[PDB]
Amino acid sequence: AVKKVGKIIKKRTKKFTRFQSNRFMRVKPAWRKPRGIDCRVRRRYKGTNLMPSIGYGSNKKTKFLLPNNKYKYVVKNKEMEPLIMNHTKYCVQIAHNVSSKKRKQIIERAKQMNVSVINAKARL
Amino acid sequence: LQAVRLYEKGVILGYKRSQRNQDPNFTLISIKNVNTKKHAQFYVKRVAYVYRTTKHHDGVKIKCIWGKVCRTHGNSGVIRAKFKTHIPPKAFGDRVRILMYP
Amino acid sequence: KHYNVKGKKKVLVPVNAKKTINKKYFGRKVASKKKYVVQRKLRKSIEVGKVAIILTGKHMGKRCIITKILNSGLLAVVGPYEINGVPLKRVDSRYLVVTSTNIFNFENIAKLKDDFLNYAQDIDDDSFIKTLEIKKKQKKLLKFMNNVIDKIKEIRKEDPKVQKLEGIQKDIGSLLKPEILKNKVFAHYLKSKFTLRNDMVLHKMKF
Amino acid sequence: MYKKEYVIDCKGHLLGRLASLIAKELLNGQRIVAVRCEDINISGSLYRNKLKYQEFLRLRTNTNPKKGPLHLREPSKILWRCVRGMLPHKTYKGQLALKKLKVCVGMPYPYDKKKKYVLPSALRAFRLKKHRRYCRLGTLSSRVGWNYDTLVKKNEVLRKQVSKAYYKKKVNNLNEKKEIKTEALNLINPEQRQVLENFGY
Amino acid sequence: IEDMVYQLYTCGPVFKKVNNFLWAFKLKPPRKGFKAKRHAFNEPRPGDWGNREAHINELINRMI
Amino acid sequence: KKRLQNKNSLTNFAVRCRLNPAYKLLRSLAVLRMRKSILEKSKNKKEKRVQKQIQKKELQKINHDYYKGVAKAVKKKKKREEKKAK
RNA sequence: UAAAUAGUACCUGAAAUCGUUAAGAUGGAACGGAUUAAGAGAGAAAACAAGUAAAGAGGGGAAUAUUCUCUUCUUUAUUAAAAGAAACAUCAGUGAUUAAUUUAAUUUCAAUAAAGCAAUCCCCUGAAAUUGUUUUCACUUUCUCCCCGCACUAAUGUGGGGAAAACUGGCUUUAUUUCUUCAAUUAUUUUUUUUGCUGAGGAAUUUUAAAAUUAUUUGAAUUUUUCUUCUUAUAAUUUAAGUUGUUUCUAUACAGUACUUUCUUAACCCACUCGUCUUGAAAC
RNA sequence: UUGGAUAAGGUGCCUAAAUAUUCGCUCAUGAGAUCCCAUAAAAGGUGUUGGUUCAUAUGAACUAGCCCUGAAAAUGGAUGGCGCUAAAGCGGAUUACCGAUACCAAGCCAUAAAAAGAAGAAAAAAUUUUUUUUUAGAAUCUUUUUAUGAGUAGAAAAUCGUGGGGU
RNA sequence: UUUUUGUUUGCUAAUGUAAAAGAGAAAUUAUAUAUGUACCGGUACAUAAAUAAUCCUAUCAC
Repeated sequence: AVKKVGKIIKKRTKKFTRFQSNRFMRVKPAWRKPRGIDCRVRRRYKGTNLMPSIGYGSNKKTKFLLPNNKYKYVVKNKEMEPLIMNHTKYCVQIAHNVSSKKRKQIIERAKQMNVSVINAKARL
Repeated sequence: LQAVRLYEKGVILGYKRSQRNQDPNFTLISIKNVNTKKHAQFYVKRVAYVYRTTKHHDGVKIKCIWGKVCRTHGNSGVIRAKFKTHIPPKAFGDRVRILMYP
Repeated sequence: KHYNVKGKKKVLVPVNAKKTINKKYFGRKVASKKKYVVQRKLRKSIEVGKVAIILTGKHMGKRCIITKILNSGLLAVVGPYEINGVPLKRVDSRYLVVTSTNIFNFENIAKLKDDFLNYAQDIDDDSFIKTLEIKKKQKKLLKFMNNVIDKIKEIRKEDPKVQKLEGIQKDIGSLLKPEILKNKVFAHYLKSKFTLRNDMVLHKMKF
Repeated sequence: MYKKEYVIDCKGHLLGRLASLIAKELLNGQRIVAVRCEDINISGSLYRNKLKYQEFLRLRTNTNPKKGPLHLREPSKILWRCVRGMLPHKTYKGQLALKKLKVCVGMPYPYDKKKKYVLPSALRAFRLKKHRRYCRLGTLSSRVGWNYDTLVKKNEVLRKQVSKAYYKKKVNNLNEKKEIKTEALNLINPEQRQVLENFGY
Repeated sequence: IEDMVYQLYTCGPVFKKVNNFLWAFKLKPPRKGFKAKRHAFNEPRPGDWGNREAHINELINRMI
Repeated sequence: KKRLQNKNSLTNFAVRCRLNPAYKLLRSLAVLRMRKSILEKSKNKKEKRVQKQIQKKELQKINHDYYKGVAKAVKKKKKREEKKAK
């Protein structure tokens, strides 16, 4: 069912799973388009692992923005200069390969910059 | 005695059905004494579903689902009801309230 | 103030505007492009002298008497506090089912229609509204149960706006006591609550 | 439909239509009980019904009769199996619908003191032309091997005696209460007496 | 617009312009339904396809 | 230009008056027509039907002639059948 | 020894598989698709609180090692506003409805209360003397009466044979239609009663013009006037120019039973092992 | 995706919807119940319904609807089952209904086409002054409009990752 | 068996509804007719013929 929250209108959840990935371990949950001949999914039988298509794509007016109504952006060491102007539009996430000292300085600068952080409590 | 009701009882049936073709969008509701469509149209009002739970949910043991009766269905006084959420099919046969207000 | 499209004569009412949205290119504009909206109007059979049934409030099923329109569509009612023991309740038409009995059809009730009408215009929606600082004081004590439920009651009693309406209801009840009380059947009609009996049928019964 | 249970007397009813109404009631979560199944009627000739049940008896799975389709002979279970076949019994909801139904041949005890209901969509006089052959299902059961009919009839007459006694006693009581009400009508005020007399209460 | 109304209801000078200008009407299914898509209208059996002359207005009033 | 809510050109009075410049004139004439008394028709109901007596006589005559022709056809067919009998 | 969960199969140690503990389910397949509901986990970046005064810890830079600034967190009281949802109302689109409606057309009639006509006759109809024209008899009501059966009936009456006028019925006159109908259908218009769903977008040189409404004024008009119309000039309203407002709740809290989400269970409906060559694959 | 209204087809239950109306026929001791579609004939019937032709309310001769015989195969068996006779059968007439990823209205995506483009202050909250959000100009782009949206073999575009290498 | 407080090491208090909101209603029986009353299947008289389209039963405190 479509989920409606504020202004972001999402049309689908339950990230799609590969056909037959239930009773076959070697088939991983990552989706693929089965080619086959009589492969059911291609025929689109009534109610059996319906496949992704273009129609499920959300609205580009709101597409990439996160429930924070704010696009996310990665940071590594000190790259906060391009964030000063658009503090109402871009949230910042620390890269997972950042040590505690650098992450501490980044969180210090960001908090006074007044920009939200996603993984604030990382490795501490 | 006490505990006035001022509502009518109704029974939940299957969803807006068709043989080997489901459509879990609406709900079918039958009422106490109505029998014709001409008298079924008399109801366009709010509906409250009440059910119990094994453990407390928000400080009480009871939570409810609202909805509105949209339009009569068929000729024998059965109505279609649209709720904020789909009724789980565990509910078939239980009693539901159609409230005089509105 | 009205507009007579197709002879409807709908009447207009001043309207405020508070919704704020960031506009397309640069700034933020007030959403409500309009300033006036047609009033609510009511069902054909709602008048001051009528008797009705409240349907949802915690006074469920009690019978009451219409009082006066409050310029907001929401109408004030009095189930006299010394007869039915019900306070003022600014409630809505579609929450308040009205019967077909008008209280002023009674010969000895028609005499106090003038006083009932003259006692109504004083009440208003800003009187019925709740005060912000009083709400704050009420919420302060949430952060023994008998103590808190007595605190809430006495705070609402000391509420400065309350006393006006309390006196108004006392006056209404004192005026309406004897003539209503002398009719035993009417008094019990106003005192008894309304249930639904399985023998009757809602759709086939006209209000 | 809206009571804790119904009890249905089966005097002069047709099996198919009765089963239809019963099953439709059952599928909406309502408990139904049927009594005096020995008086179920079937449209057709006695020998035609006998022939059809003879063919039913002829039918049996060859591999192992233990797994065979249970033929049954009791009229109550005949009606029960008809309703089961007519109701979607293979699902969980259908299983609940099937097992919400109870039936007992003849009268039992805990059901003779509750009001019986008759379904006007299955009465033989209404739904059959008087000149066409019909049947009594108890005789069919006896033919196909019930051997418990005369006992039910004797129990029926034994219950009938007590029923007549109770009915006469309650008729006496009701006729006394009516006199009490009519005599006490005039002790009330004129306004209340007119209120009663206007609507006949 | 009333010029179009007249130019249509009366067979006048201008059709190859107006009809080419006016997109094909998209019609809603009937309020009650057809009689039989599979049988002619003039057949004694109920049916719909064929020549309806003056009757088409009734079915248009539910087509709308 | 941006597409807006396409106003119903059949009931929305403002947009309908924009489309057809004379609609308010036509509706005012309709209101004036409908706002007449009932005594006029109450006393002209006969006056508008008694002057239909000549047409009623004509209709009686024409349908009478139709049925007369049909009856003559019936009688001629019956006579031909009697002749062909022997 | 930093680590022995690095202990000689010794860097990391997934999967098939197996073990333990916990939770759940278990009526001849299991697993699943779509919709939920209950449970069990987690979760603050929108899921309420900017600033304002005080004090604890820090910090910085400008001013010429002391002034000022900006301040970031813990506490205290000090107050916001806003966001979502629910309810109501309004509007627009979009339907479903429940009562209608002017004026015409189509052999409609039906009554009212005062006359007359006609007796197997009348408005109808039926059968007989290059088409139309004319003629004869034969047609109904009865609680009317006679003769035969005289009680024979389905019958509180009756079969058959005969008499009767004429309330019944039909026709031609006058005045009315509300005592009573003005039917049914089509053309041309008009409203109405109860309510479901949706609310896109956000207009710095077309969200303006006019379009309508009100209240003035202008001349005129005609269907002949309180929704009568056409503008001269004025100021706003919106039915114009895609849903706005009001009251609550979330909620006066920093993680919870609420709220969002993952997972497991169930529930109504559906679903035949894939890949393959093949006209034809789930295939015995 | 959200509502409305339908097609074929159904309205006893399974199975969402009419034991709906109304007009006739049918007793089957192997009734009958949709084209493809899952068999039935020659001949008959003093069963019953309606007709036509003749003879003096009767005799005969025909005529067509339903029904009966003809009518027999092997695991136990199928109008799909149950069952169905004032039908839930047959053949109509009538309305009301339920019924789609079809149709209509609205929203969103993508493709194609289309119209057009290489520089300025708005609002809110406190109290005139501060704070609060923006103040946009990227051509394989930005704004807007309309239409359409199925696919094996097959082709093309935008894409997402992997071992490396300059930058 | 009666009353109150509760069920908010693998454990050692502890909870679940296929259906409360007046979940009210006991004659049997035949359909081209029945049931009761007094007599000996019959005699005579009432009752019944839209039957639940009914009746009973709830608010008046303290």
